[PDB]
Amino acid sequence: MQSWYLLYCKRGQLQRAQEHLERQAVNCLAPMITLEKIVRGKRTAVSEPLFPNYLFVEFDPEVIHTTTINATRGVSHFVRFGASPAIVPSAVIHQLSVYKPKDIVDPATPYPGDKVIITEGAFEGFQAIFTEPDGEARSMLLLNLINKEIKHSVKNTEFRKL
Amino acid sequence: ETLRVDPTNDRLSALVEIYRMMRPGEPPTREAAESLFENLFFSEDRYDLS
Amino acid sequence: PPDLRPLVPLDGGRFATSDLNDLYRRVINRNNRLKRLLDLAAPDIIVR
RNA sequence: UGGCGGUAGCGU
DNA sequence: GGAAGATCGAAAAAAGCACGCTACCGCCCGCGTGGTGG
DNA sequence: CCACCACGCGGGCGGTAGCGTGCTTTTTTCGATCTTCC
Repeated sequence: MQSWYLLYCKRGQLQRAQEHLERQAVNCLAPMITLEKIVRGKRTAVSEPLFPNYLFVEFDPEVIHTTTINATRGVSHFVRFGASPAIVPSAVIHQLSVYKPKDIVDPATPYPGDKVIITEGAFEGFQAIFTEPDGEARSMLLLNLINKEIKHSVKNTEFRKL
Repeated sequence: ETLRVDPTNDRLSALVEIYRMMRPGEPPTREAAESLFENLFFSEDRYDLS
Repeated sequence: PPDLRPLVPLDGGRFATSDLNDLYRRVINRNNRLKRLLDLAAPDIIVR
């Protein structure tokens, strides 16, 4: 009788919504993947939810009504196609359970030997090659001069991705 | 004549119909319908005749 | 063109964003999110 | 020194 | 004698609601998150 | 160690629901009869 639903949650409130739904005694699921991020200047590895702002909740409407899940202090709404809320088949849940990926993540790609555009500092608007993360604050690029490119480490916030 | 037109013939059917009319797009359940009807009119929280 | 949706200065360090700029920002954000989601091979329900 | 939303007012 | 055209009223959705002018008020993304100075 | 000056991703807002609510005219659709037949 228990069934699965897709839930769209508010921005930056997935953990609180998940805790509340656990307090509602319903099953919760959200993919979790760790990776390196810029983190406003510190290229550190943290865990972000795959398919952000999406939760998969297993429960029974007869036991606990849908509107209770809708207004559980952190749930933006139900992902609904038509009048009734959408029902996700168990095959998708089974696939997501064994879903163990490895991805690069596009906007956090200061990878070694990768093209990066510097738009600040003495090398503003210049294309260079990230080649190794020097510590955390000041990543290291082959800064491009008119003659050639030279090893140099400058602040992470100076350059963005091409 | 209105009773003849009315298709519902029981309290549960009437509650389901009024719940569907009040909140479309949600699964009609007896508990939710009865709670909605009770809280709509006979509850002091959001209904209050001055 | 930008001049048809200008950001008039507010002489207070802020700018008055027009509704067109906000709508374009919404469209750009949603398009980027959809591209990222389809790049990650999201399930059918999420993609829809 | 640019826009709107609300309010009030003038002439019809 | 059941299916397709008629129609028929009943309901639902869209667009409009004068012109100039003047003055004041309020705002010009909000919010969870973060770093820094008193 | 606590108040307050940025900040950068989302979107109805807020809440373990509900909020709406004193117009007229024109156009479109739809259930319900109907009706008319092949």
